[PDB]
Amino acid sequence: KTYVPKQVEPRWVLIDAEGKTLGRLATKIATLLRGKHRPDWTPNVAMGDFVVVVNADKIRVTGKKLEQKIYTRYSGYPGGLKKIPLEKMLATHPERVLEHAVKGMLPKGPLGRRLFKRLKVYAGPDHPHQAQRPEKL
Amino acid sequence: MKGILGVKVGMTRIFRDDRAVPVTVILAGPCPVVQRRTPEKDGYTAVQLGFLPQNPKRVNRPLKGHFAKAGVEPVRILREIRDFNPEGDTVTVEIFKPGERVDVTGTSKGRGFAGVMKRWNFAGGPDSHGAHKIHRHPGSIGNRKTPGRVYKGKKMAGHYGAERVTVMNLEVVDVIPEENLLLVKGAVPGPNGGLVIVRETKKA
Amino acid sequence: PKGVSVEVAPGRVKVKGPKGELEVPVSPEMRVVVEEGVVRVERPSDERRHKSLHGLTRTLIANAVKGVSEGYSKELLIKGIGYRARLVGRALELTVGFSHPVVVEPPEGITFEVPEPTRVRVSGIDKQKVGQVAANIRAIRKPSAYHEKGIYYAGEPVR
RNA sequence: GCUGAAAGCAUCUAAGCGGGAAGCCCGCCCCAAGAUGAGGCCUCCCACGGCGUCAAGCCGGUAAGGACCCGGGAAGACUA
RNA sequence: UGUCGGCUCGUCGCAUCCUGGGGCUGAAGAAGGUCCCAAGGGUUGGGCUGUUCGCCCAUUAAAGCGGCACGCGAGCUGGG
RNA sequence: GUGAGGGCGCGAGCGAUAACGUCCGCGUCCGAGCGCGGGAACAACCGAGACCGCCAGCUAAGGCCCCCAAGUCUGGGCUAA
Ligand SMILES: [Mg+2]
Ligand SMILES: [Mg+2]
Ligand SMILES: [Mg+2]
Ligand SMILES: [Mg+2]
Ligand SMILES: [Mg+2]
Ligand SMILES: [Mg+2]
Ligand SMILES: [Mg+2]
Ligand SMILES: [Mg+2]
Ligand SMILES: [Mg+2]
Ligand SMILES: [Mg+2]
Ligand SMILES: [Mg+2]
Ligand SMILES: [Mg+2]
Ligand SMILES: [Mg+2]
Ligand SMILES: [Mg+2]
Ligand SMILES: [Mg+2]
Ligand SMILES: [Mg+2]
Ligand SMILES: [Mg+2]
Ligand SMILES: [Mg+2]
Ligand SMILES: [Mg+2]
Ligand SMILES: [Mg+2]
Ligand SMILES: [Mg+2]
Ligand SMILES: [Mg+2]
Ligand SMILES: [Mg+2]
Ligand SMILES: [Mg+2]
Ligand SMILES: [Mg+2]
Ligand SMILES: [Mg+2]
Ligand SMILES: [Mg+2]
Ligand SMILES: [Mg+2]
Ligand SMILES: [Mg+2]
Ligand SMILES: [Mg+2]
Ligand SMILES: [Mg+2]
Ligand SMILES: [Mg+2]
Ligand SMILES: [Mg+2]
Ligand SMILES: [Mg+2]
Ligand SMILES: [Mg+2]
Ligand SMILES: [Mg+2]
Ligand SMILES: [Mg+2]
Ligand SMILES: [Mg+2]
Ligand SMILES: [Mg+2]
Ligand SMILES: [Mg+2]
Ligand SMILES: [Mg+2]
Ligand SMILES: [Mg+2]
Ligand SMILES: [Mg+2]
Ligand SMILES: [Mg+2]
Ligand SMILES: [Mg+2]
Ligand SMILES: [Mg+2]
Ligand SMILES: [Mg+2]
Ligand SMILES: [Mg+2]
Ligand SMILES: [Mg+2]
Ligand SMILES: [Mg+2]
Ligand SMILES: [Mg+2]
Ligand SMILES: [Mg+2]
Ligand SMILES: [Mg+2]
Ligand SMILES: [Mg+2]
Ligand SMILES: [Mg+2]
Ligand SMILES: [Mg+2]
Ligand SMILES: [Mg+2]
Ligand SMILES: [Mg+2]
Ligand SMILES: [Mg+2]
Ligand SMILES: [Mg+2]
Ligand SMILES: [Mg+2]
Ligand SMILES: [Mg+2]
Ligand SMILES: [Mg+2]
Ligand SMILES: [Mg+2]
Ligand SMILES: [Mg+2]
Repeated sequence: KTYVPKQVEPRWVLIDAEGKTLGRLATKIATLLRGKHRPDWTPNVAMGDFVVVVNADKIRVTGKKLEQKIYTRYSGYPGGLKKIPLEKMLATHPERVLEHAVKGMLPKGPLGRRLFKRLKVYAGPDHPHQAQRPEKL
Repeated sequence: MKGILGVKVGMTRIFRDDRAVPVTVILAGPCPVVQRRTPEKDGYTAVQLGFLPQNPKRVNRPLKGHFAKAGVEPVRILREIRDFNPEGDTVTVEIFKPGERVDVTGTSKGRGFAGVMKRWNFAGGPDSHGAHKIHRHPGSIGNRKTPGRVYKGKKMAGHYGAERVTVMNLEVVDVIPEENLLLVKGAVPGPNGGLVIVRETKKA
Repeated sequence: PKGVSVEVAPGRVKVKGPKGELEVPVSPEMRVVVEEGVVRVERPSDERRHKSLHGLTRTLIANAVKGVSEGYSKELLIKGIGYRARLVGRALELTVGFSHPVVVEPPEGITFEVPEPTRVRVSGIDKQKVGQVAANIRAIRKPSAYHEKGIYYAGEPVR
């Protein structure tokens, strides 16, 4: 019978974001967000690595984007389709730009939301100096 | 950003120079500073202003410590005033000069479960030819299959009033420090006794 | 490029002269050579956008030089009766057919001059600047296309 | 409209830069941390007293403090 | 799957009636013509007819067009 | 038993070289294969005809960056919307 994994300790990770293509980054962030990279994978349990990203604003993006990209925020109210350009996001709370990205890439499942928590993002760097900090690229 | 608490005491009318002007009467007794919160200690600037005295026995709450923290007679109520760190230990009616305009926030009278017509001053319905079933009735609300639902916030009857209402640019009339009184341009939210705040309007 | 002091940086070039120093944002993929006491520039290829970029920097670099060399100055004519101008220290106030006297702020690095109530020069150290300042003036009261009024550069009459 | 090449000229643009709408973002007013991403501040009370070897819990008494009940309100269907 | 018009409540579109800005003009100025940008808000009372439609009176900054089962009869009316 | 058929490709009439239009013909699937893979979902388009089991193995269509299995494959060009 296929291997039956058990309780695994949260392996944290420290990832950069300077001059990084928004997408190309988020992909890995998601890939590694779930333990999909560890051969001992298991969809049921949800034991992904705690991914922390720094230097959010630094993120690079191609073509028009900055001026082109548009985000959709629909409140339940009439004409509440309030929409925001990319730049604006980088102005207000830039961290979002990557969040909503990874967010949209994690499985739609309820444990995916649980994986969203394993995702901490800021721009400084300077993370909440806890313990783990395995840098990567 | 001037800011002082008070209560609506009533309203009559005075005579400016040779003209009649309806005015409201507020009472801005001394409001002891309680906690000058700086951006360091919090993130915004403000001041906790106390108010009415208190039976020291009723305030047996930890409020005792908070009061003693600044060393003041146990007040009854206390709120904040964003962006306003003045001086001394108490604000007064001396803050406002006859001529300055102020913003006063109050608690509107509660009109209970009020009817649509009363609430949003609707039109109602025919009192004559039409069936005696829809006199004060919203009538229609939506469409057919599309969209099939109701636009969120659609004006409907219900509990209305008794909320936070802010009237603006009321000019400060004759202010008498001799009794902690303050006169304004009349129309002020809240009944005769409601806790209201008086700030600085935004003409420019 | 005589008596100049062109000093090259990564993505920009700092040029110094009698008038002073000025920064000029230089394109990325361009080689700002500094042969002898003069300056050269080449391009990484022979494509369309690169031709444009070269010629662009080509002059853009010559501008930084001339800017701290002999300086930049444009003229301004004025037609019409009341249409005149009174220099007030730095800023200049000129009534040109408005109930309110026009007060013109003096930006940094620019000092427009007034030899006559009609003629007004535009002293500066940057083409982009003098370019805007010159237009900013004509923008105040464009020429009357039916006769002669408003502020002109020095070009033909609108007739 | 500027500087400005492609394209020795020219050009408001292809790099960049400025001005410009009752519109947009903010500003004003109202709700609002069920913002389960549950934020922050100030102050008050503090030990287990006994089983559980562990881990996971329970129990009668307490503290700060709250609730019930009662008189009552420009608050209010009810409840709050 | 109740069918006009009316009432009530609206909300959305933009191909804009008004107010906003702008180009050209056979644009002196005023006033206007036409095209572009631009829904945020506004977009009257009345006579006749079941009417929609339209005609008319008086005014207006203007008295916009159209979608929502030509919106809305478990909201109303019932003249058609 | 059936005597409403339908979609589709192709060849024609009608239609307007219109219609998820219609009327014959040749074939095909659906019908009755709403069983499976692909196509986001989807009777008829692409793959392929389910006797039952299996925590084996190659492949079909499509696909091989994340939701998603499997290349951010390799080499050479084009396209800045
Ligand atoms: Mg740009
Ligand atoms: Mg920009
Ligand atoms: Mg709104
Ligand atoms: Mg499910
Ligand atoms: Mg009432
Ligand atoms: Mg009323
Ligand atoms: Mg009302
Ligand atoms: Mg209304
Ligand atoms: Mg009515
Ligand atoms: Mg009836
Ligand atoms: Mg009856
Ligand atoms: Mg009835
Ligand atoms: Mg209906
Ligand atoms: Mg040298
Ligand atoms: Mg040279
Ligand atoms: Mg010109
Ligand atoms: Mg040229
Ligand atoms: Mg030119
Ligand atoms: Mg031109
Ligand atoms: Mg072009
Ligand atoms: Mg504006
Ligand atoms: Mg404005
Ligand atoms: Mg808003
Ligand atoms: Mg014990
Ligand atoms: Mg426990
Ligand atoms: Mg109680
Ligand atoms: Mg209405
Ligand atoms: Mg609205
Ligand atoms: Mg106009
Ligand atoms: Mg015009
Ligand atoms: Mg003219
Ligand atoms: Mg004329
Ligand atoms: Mg709106
Ligand atoms: Mg009528
Ligand atoms: Mg009548
Ligand atoms: Mg009559
Ligand atoms: Mg009639
Ligand atoms: Mg009628
Ligand atoms: Mg007619
Ligand atoms: Mg008329
Ligand atoms: Mg409508
Ligand atoms: Mg209808
Ligand atoms: Mg109806
Ligand atoms: Mg009915
Ligand atoms: Mg009807
Ligand atoms: Mg109905
Ligand atoms: Mg009857
Ligand atoms: Mg009749
Ligand atoms: Mg009849
Ligand atoms: Mg038969
Ligand atoms: Mg045919
Ligand atoms: Mg048929
Ligand atoms: Mg057919
Ligand atoms: Mg057939
Ligand atoms: Mg079959
Ligand atoms: Mg068959
Ligand atoms: Mg078959
Ligand atoms: Mg079925
Ligand atoms: Mg499928
Ligand atoms: Mg299928
Ligand atoms: Mg078998
Ligand atoms: Mg295989
Ligand atoms: Mg293939
Ligand atoms: Mg895929
Ligand atoms: Mg390639």
